[PDB]
Amino acid sequence: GRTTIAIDPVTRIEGHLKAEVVVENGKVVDARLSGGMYRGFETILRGRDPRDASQIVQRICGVCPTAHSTASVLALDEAFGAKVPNNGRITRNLIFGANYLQSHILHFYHLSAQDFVQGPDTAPFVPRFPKSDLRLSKELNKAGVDQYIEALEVRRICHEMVALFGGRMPHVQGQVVGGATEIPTKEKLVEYAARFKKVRDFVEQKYVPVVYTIGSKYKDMFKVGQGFKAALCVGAFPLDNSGKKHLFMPGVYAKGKDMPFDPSKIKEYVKYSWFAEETTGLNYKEGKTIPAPDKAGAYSFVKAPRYDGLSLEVGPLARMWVNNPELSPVGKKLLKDLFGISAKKFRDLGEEAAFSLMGRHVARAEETYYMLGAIEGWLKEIKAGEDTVVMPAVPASAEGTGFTEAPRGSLLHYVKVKDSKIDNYQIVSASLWNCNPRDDMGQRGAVEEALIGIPVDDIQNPVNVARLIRAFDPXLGCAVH
Amino acid sequence: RPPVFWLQGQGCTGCSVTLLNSVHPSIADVLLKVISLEFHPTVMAWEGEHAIEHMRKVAEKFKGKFFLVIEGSVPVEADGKYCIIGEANHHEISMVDALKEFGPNAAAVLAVGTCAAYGGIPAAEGSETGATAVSKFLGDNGIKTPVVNIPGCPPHPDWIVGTVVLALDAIKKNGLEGGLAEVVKVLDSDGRPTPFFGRNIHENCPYLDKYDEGVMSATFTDKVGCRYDLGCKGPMTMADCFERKWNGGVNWCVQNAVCIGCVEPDFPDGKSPFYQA
Ligand code: SF4
Ligand code: SF4
Ligand code: SF4
Ligand code: FCO
Ligand SMILES: [Fe+2]
Ligand code: NI
Ligand SMILES: [S]
Repeated sequence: GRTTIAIDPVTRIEGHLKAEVVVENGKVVDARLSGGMYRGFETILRGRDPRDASQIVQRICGVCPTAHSTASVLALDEAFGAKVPNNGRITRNLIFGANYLQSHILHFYHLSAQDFVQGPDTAPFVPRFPKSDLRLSKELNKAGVDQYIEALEVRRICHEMVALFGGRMPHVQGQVVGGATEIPTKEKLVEYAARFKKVRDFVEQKYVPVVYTIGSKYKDMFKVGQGFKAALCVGAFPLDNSGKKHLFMPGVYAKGKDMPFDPSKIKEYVKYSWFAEETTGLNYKEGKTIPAPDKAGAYSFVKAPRYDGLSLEVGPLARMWVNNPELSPVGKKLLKDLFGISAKKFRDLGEEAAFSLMGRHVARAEETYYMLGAIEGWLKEIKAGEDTVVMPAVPASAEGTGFTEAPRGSLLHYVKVKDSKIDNYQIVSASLWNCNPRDDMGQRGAVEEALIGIPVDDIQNPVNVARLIRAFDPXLGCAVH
Repeated sequence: RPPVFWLQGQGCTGCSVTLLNSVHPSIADVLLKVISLEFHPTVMAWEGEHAIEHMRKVAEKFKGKFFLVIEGSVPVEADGKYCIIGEANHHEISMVDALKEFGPNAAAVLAVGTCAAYGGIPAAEGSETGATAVSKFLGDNGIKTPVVNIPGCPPHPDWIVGTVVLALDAIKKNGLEGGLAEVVKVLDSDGRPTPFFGRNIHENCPYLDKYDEGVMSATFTDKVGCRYDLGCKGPMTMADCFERKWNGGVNWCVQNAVCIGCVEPDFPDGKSPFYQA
């Protein structure tokens, strides 16, 4: 009757993840996700000069380091009382925004595309499952492979963009407490815009169209992977200097309702996580990280974050649903031509289709297009030569919280300073929200729940399990830190 | 195209990402013309025990001849449970166990990045997983396979590709044993290839004249002065970033901010605080 399938390592994600599912009558009926690697950044940071955090935290993840850099310097900005100059705010946006482009392009092509596209007959594209359910024509499959290859150069170009004002990538040097370390010159801004145009052309002409196009061959993948249909966004990319307007505005979506985000409602449970029992149910401001790798019953190094008791998901789908922006022109056209769907804004996709395996890939492509617009604007707003940094003293006692959106979803860093050193540092990351285990009350994590109902018609080739997982763009380095 | 297995222990995937940024040759040419990347968790087609078994079949076929790349450190505490990298037919495989299995049979182990080479951030003050460098772990376990350190956090793609190509060339011109002996010869006392790590940043810094005059920038955005007062670790750091620079030559740490000594065995604790002398 029931078959249990364990997949370790889950590949073409970032980091170490084991998935265990139970399959009955061709459907997933239960799921467990295990984060199997722990480093302990939250304890490693204790005792350091707080300014060090904005370097140390990036090593949580070399795919999304600008995200942790940003969350960290925002926390430090608050703790240090530093007012980032206008031009420094914009520069930070150009550094960070460029990596959104790198990360979504990397994810779709280099991690995800093999879910639907057969690569060339050589490693690392073979071997794979004998029955991989690859449905594309000769022509469309070749377009996928050609674009995979081209996307390797395009993602590299995105990191040149990051490095222009960020110093290098991965692990930027250019974001610090008080702003950005390097004023953009006219010459380097020309260099950033030149590369940006190449990236824009690829996103508009290749990336967004291939996702809808492949999607139209896999329409069944819009019918599964709904999970809780609940979403979190904490805001990202400040568009002014008073902390009001952001590119992505904060909000929670659950049970058909939109509501404001209140960070005090965040709690982290650890019953099913390898941490000391006494540390369960803590808000990040009182967070504690005491590993307990032998604790009975637990199955993950990922804590279980809950928002007012709710298990939520994060990422491009969450942001685009919460913010409901207008769809890309290509997306509108292809939704009409290939899907028979009239749509103007993202929610016109409908809740069921948007919260689905394929819906998440579509959201990520739509968001990439959306970011192009924001970066275009920042390129016109930035002023060459205007200072981008202030040099604040280290406070003796302080605290700060930085909220932003990593490419994979909501991110916050909390820092407490005592005796001019880090007293506590707590990280609540994107894939923590997605790839977490059960909470103390037995409620599954977002991806765990989204796995329920996933088709496995062939237990010998159970391809849809990791297909579902990959749609969330999991990052277990981030989830565990 | 010699087979390569890429194991991730306590890594951040940044050493993989930096490799993706290789300009000449492109990562495409590396993957299709230089090496055969048979196992790599981030990018390979297959998954789970199937991926693990594939690596095992190739390792058996190329015993003594495959290259083993390690990204990240190796945690020894709690019986290796701080890093589980796979499961074969219900048997969990920790990083500790994978290194004990594949390490003896590699032609060489390439410890990529400061975590793998020296322990790095996972080994730093306040950690508790027993994060261990590759050469020390192998030595503690009686495994004599040669190890080459290519540190940096992350390394420049040129340091990784360059070391691989160096080693592959040395093996083609002297055979396996002679080739490795040739590689060992160009390593410094910390196992780093001297073509990339043989020169000091500070001695070749374009701001050395400012340092000697005692003209120090007081804010990051002042690009005229030396960055020493802002915390620059160039004086203590052995790498060629000053020349090669980063991400297609568009910038480098000293021009943009400060050097943080990322290629050094004591990184990070010995290079901290980063933002003062
Ligand atoms: S050396 Fe640095 S970039 Fe590489 S795995 Fe370690 S933390 Fe990541
Ligand atoms: S301290 Fe740094 S910026 Fe100054 S001369 Fe030395 S390497 Fe250059
Ligand atoms: S300049 Fe310093 S911190 Fe930057 S990559 Fe080179 S050695 Fe590492
Ligand atoms: N994007 C990204 Fe990394 C994750 N998950 C963070 O935060
Ligand atoms: Fe955390
Ligand atoms: Ni990440
Ligand atoms: S990022």
